[PDB]
Amino acid sequence: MQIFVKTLTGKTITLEVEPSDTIENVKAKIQDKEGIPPDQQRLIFAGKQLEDGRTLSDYNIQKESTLHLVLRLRGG
Amino acid sequence: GPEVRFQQQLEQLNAMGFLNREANLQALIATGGDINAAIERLLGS
Repeated sequence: MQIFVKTLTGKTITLEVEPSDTIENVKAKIQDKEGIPPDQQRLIFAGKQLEDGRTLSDYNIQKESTLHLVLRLRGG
Repeated sequence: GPEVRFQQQLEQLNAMGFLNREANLQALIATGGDINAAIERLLGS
């Protein structure tokens, strides 16, 4: 299945995923494709944090769905 | 004036689910309009 990751919004990208795959592996796919450590990342589902819930199947996240990705630079 | 930056940044925050203009204003005024130091405040600091 496939979702619309909104990286701070403005940049909307499709990401291919399986529902049973871990949100740990989703953080790793973001980290290794975009070159950014997971501590800087936060996943925002309509103001709710995605945390301790395990997979896209656990939350019933599905397809063409608009998950926000907050990322934090250590100043600049 | 630069108030247009702050205003449009309240809407970039609205898209993420920060559905309040006044908290978003105070979070940006606390920095000078740096939005990444504003977002962490809206997360709880």
